[PDB]
Amino acid sequence: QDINDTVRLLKEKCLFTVQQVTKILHSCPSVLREDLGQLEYKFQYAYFRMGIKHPDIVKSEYLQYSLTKIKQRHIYLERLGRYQTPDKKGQTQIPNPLLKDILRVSEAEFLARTACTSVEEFQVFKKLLAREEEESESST
Amino acid sequence: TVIVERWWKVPLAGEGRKPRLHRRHRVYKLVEDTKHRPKENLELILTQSVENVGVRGDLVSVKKSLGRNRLLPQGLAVYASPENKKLFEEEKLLRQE
Amino acid sequence: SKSKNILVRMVSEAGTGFCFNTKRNRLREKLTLLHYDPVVKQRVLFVEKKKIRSL
Amino acid sequence: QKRREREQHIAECMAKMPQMIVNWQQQQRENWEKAQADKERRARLQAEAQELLG
Amino acid sequence: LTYFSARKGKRKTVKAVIDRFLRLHCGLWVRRKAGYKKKLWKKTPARKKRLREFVFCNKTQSKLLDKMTTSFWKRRNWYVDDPYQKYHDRTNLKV
Amino acid sequence: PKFPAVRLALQNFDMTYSVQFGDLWPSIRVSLLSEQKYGALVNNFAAWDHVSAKLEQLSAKDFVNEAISHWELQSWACSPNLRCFTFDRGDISRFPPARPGSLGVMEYYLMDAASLLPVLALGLQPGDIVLDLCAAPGGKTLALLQTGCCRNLAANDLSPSRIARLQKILHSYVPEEIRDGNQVRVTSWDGRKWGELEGDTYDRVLVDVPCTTDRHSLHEEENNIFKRSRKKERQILPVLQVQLLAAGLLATKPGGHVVYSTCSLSHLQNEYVVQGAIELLANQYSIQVQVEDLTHFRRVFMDTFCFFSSCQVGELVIPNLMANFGPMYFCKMRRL
RNA sequence: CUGGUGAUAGCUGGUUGUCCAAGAUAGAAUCUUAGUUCAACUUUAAAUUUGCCCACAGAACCCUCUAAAUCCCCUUGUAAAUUU
RNA sequence: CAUCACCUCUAGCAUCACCAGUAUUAGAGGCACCGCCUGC
RNA sequence: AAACCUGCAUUAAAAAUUUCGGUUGGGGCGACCUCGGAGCAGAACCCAACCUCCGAGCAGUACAUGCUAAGACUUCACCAGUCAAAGCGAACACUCAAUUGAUCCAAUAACUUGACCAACGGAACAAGUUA
Ligand SMILES: C[S@@+](CC[C@H](N)C(=O)[O-])C[C@H]1O[C@@H](n2cnc3c(N)ncnc32)[C@H](O)[C@@H]1O
Ligand SMILES: [Mg+2]
Ligand SMILES: [Mg+2]
Ligand SMILES: [Mg+2]
Ligand SMILES: [Mg+2]
Ligand SMILES: [Mg+2]
Ligand SMILES: [Mg+2]
Ligand SMILES: [Mg+2]
Ligand SMILES: [Mg+2]
Ligand SMILES: [Mg+2]
Ligand SMILES: [Mg+2]
Repeated sequence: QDINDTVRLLKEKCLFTVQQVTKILHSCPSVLREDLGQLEYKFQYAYFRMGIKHPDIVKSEYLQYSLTKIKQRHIYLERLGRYQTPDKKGQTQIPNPLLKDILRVSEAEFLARTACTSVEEFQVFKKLLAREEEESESST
Repeated sequence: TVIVERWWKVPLAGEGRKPRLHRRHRVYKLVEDTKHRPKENLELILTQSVENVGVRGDLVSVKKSLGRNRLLPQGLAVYASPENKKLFEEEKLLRQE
Repeated sequence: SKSKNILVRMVSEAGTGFCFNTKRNRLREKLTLLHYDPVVKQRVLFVEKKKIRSL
Repeated sequence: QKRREREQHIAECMAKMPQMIVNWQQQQRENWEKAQADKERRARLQAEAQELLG
Repeated sequence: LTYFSARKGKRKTVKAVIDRFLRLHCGLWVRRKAGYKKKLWKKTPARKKRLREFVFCNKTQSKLLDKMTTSFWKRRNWYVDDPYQKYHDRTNLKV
Repeated sequence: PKFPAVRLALQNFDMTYSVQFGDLWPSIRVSLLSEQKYGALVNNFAAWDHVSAKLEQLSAKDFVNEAISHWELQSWACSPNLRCFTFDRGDISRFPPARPGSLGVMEYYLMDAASLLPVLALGLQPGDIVLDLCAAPGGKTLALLQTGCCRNLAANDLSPSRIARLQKILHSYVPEEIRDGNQVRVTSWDGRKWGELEGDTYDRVLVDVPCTTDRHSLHEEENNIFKRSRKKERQILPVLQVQLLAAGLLATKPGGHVVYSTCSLSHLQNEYVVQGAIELLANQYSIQVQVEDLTHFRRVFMDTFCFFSSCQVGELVIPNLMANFGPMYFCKMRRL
């Protein structure tokens, strides 16, 4: 039933195609170990706040990465203005950085390629973001 | 067994008269379901030797899932009725004598 | 509408059980007032015991 | 018994109360005195900055 | 108000009046002050003094409460050591 | 609800400030969206010596004292008797909430460290009379009283609601003996009247005109300047800044100094307003003023602040991730 | 279609002998302004004694000054007024 | 609107529809043939 | 061993009941609803809605800011609100124009406390649209 809930959450809650579900399980086996609540939050974060559709999530191996590093890199890019959240129509003012650039690239190289910020500045943001996230859990 | 109780008080009917039930008196609240209560042990008098006790006429207590399923249908045990105890008491008395 | 003050309850040290509510600054130590106790008909020491609400 | 127990507790507290009030009153003056003493110390320290100039 | 009950055919009493008001047999109605237990920390002692006292209703309110209660509440009672016993009759009242 | 005022404020800033700062705008934008670092301003009236020791235990460092010793190293000075403790660069640590001392007054005040520079740039001297326009809620007003160099003060802000907050701040921090006399005067009147009520009265004038506060606009949802109802006020906001600064300039005596401070990154409200007042005085009242150079001031505080070096007259402190103080713009102009 | 059902309608319409008598415009609250409740006004009965009209006297300084007047009100002319 | 054609989605199976059928099948849908061009 | 059934929980599906608070020619976008003051009825009181403009949803000092009690005021009703001699008890009716919220209910040994119920005399909890 642990496996059943994991796949059913992807198929029903996350509305993933059965073909897409098999690819995710084959490529990212950490999904089964991951908790259902954290996994569901990770998916909807990319779908709504980031604007990534279902086919891109499967192909980009998004679900395998840690949720925390996704928050740190995406929000920093969003606050930098390099990343634009798609509107209702789905259009973006500026082409958003590709998901492979954000996550697959190393932290030091990621800043140079897209963020264009020094290493020291990003370190302060993570501590700031962690405090905001910690207060977020306590507040909610 | 589902044991329920009425949310609303039922007015007293009197002596020799039936209570007047209202539409609101059909609202019940669950008090206790007897299926979720701790089990009890059935008291039986053994007739033939068993793994737990091998002495005929020795009163034993086991789970109701064993006496009802195995001991009683197979004739291994009998109910611990007071009359049965008196009959087996005489049988034990003859053994001592 | 920041809560600068809080409502506290002062309990008499005379053992009569008489208590009254007073307003004090949140950023302050526990008060020890000298209030009139009707039970003993004289002024007695009072001590803050529990905060009621934040004003 | 409940009336007597409450009455005895009131009497016991009232016995220690005059000393408690005096101690509480004394503590108020001591804190006020120490704060007053620090004000004198700061005035000397503030004067020292002007003293170095002159 | 139920002027005729469905089972006895007689006038009923509104229980919201019995739990709030007291009727002196002379005809007066005694009530409490609205808010004598609410936010006492922000009220002056003079204001609280006149809040924890019992007052009388006026002509219109007393007439209203008489129609909302039956005769069982307008009868003369003889409770032993009743706090309001001496208030059931008017003294030296003219017109 | 409906359209968030935060997004409307961010949209207006994004178009305007991208051109002005270029590649620096992404760095500024993150700092603006992040929480600003709070500096601890020790109350001189309270146990300043004890609190200074207490803050040093929390790894806080007095940058003002460090900046004092740097005046001789680099080779009007600045307002003395100011002690503000901040953390190291890149430290997100927050100060504990302030507490009353043995004297009954709060030991220190938490405020932006970039807001102290207009007080520092004012170059306050003992025995002077200080006029502060839009003094409420008292961020700069408290610092002036901490110095003790102002015998007479006039704190005027148009909004009585802001003024009432200022008096409570003064009561909690400033002892009543100073406030008892006519030393501190608190009024709620238009600052444009001060150019006629009291001319040449004050030697030091600090004019912090109302403006779109970038830090507050992007976070606060109440009374935002960028909401639809406040659009008319925002359009006439540059007009008010020119009139209020001009009134403060006329209020000072010749030979005095006036510091114009603004909490925004908009050039239309920082440099254009300064130039507008200078032209306005000459055309209508024939008044000439000289803007002093703040480059020497900048080089001392470069360690603890980030500065934008493309300003015509004033000095602009831009927010940064490591140094979140700002945004703050201040220009010191003296009357001749 | 029948029944609940004589559903409900702050809405529209209607409301049937004779004669006489007294009788119109302050407001407040309200999911309220097409309504209702209280007050005012009006009616009847009762009780009581003053009611109206009004001679002086009297009713704030301000922001510098400034209207017709109003309140109160003994006499007097009158017969009402208050209360239940 | 439907329409061949194309496309998406779901389903590995029987004794009352689908079906006395079995993924070259069945169902739920989009679009409206074909031909050319294009995404990936 | 396993299933079915039953009871109780947890998601989801599909449904079920109910409602669209007022003010501003209409719509859009916004503002407004309570309390205090002014233009505002020049002289007892009251009274100009809509409108124009500025505020208030506090804070501070007390800790007898205790307890009782004649006579009055009153925002045109009610609710609510306001002043107060004397007296007991102490000492030798706090400032402030507004600075506020009923009942039920909940918590508590008692005392007492709880709503931007701000649609501010307050429905325990309900949107949009119909060409
Ligand atoms: C951006 S705040 C600056 C506050 C203060 N100077 C500080 O930094 O701590 C500007 C304030 O000026 C006030 N203000 C607006 N218009 C004014 C005017 N015309 N005359 C005087 N003050 C005004 C506003 O109430 C506003 O709170
Ligand atoms: Mg009977
Ligand atoms: Mg009808
Ligand atoms: Mg109606
Ligand atoms: Mg007639
Ligand atoms: Mg078609
Ligand atoms: Mg009245
Ligand atoms: Mg309402
Ligand atoms: Mg209302
Ligand atoms: Mg009212
Ligand atoms: Mg049509």
